Amino acid sequence: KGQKLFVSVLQRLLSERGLHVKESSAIEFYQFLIKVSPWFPEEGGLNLQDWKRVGREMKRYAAEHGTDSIPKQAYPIWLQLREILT
Amino acid sequence: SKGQKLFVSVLQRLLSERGLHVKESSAIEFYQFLIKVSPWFPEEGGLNLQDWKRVGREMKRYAAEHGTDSIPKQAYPIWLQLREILT
Repeated sequence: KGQKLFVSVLQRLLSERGLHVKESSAIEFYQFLIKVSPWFPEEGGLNLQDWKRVGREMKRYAAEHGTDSIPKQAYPIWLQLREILT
Repeated sequence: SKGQKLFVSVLQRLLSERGLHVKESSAIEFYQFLIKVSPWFPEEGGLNLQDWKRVGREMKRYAAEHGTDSIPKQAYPIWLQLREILT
């Protein structure tokens, strides 16, 4: 779980910068997030170290699985959150 | 302490931006208090005004049942600052 919490946080952080995502797009981002990085809800936080780790683990997932089944919004959201955390 | 480091990181960031700073260990105590009073929150709850208003009601139900003592001093102040942010 933590889906509701994380989504509520994401949408706040993004709308603060004028970007808006569908509720269902944010949910699918999060479902994707915890698949690639299952430790994240349990052990991770919104901090640059963890978020860069999430990103390495995604760009590994892209090499080992191809663009197929990677949501089109995942990388752009990951990237926006990286900038917010910089 | 599961879901902790995440919630704690959101809390510190949100307060930071309003010029408020809270020690990590005070924020950790706040969180452990929160899930004790509202164990639904990590699974079912969002950082939104309705869920958060439910949390304060439930903190006050805890204060009624077990008295003011043994409630962290930072708990109502943090709760209140985040209530405002959610408006």
